[PDB]
Amino acid sequence: ATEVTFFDELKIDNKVDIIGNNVRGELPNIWLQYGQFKLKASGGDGTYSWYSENTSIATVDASGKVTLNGKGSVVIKATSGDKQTVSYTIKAPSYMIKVDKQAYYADAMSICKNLLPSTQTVLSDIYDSWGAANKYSHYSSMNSITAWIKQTSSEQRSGVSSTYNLITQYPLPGVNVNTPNVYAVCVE
Repeated sequence: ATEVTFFDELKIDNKVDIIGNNVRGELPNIWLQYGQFKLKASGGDGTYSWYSENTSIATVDASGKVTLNGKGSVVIKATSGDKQTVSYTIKAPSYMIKVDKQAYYADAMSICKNLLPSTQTVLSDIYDSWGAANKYSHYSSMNSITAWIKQTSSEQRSGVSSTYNLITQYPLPGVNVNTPNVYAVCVE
């Protein structure tokens, strides 16, 4: 006959831990596909288990680390050992960035069905919200991710287009359309 413990009500912290930049704040409105973050649970008996109501949109492991997989809204549930369950909802993003294979500008256009990032900000804003792409499991191997930017009217005339690197923040204008080592990043 030992003594009993008492717990507070289970609560999922609204403050999210973004793996890429060590930021503790709400989930970014704009998404990097396969970006990751740690949901912080509290209360209960300290032991939790996580569940996704839709893997197509997002997945979650045993540590609370959530991986974004698709554009949309999904509910994540945390269950403490003492039989408490709490919901945390993921609001769909304004847009999400996808990284396909490397290609020339023209090909990248068709690949992304003409949904290449409209400006450098579309891409740089994602770095500000998530940080270096390779800090995430899905991109760990890569050291550089150069992405096409939608070429301006003048750029289309000269056969070039500027680029932005999702890891190095490196901007680069006047890149010939038929340049290798450039990823087709679809903005959806």
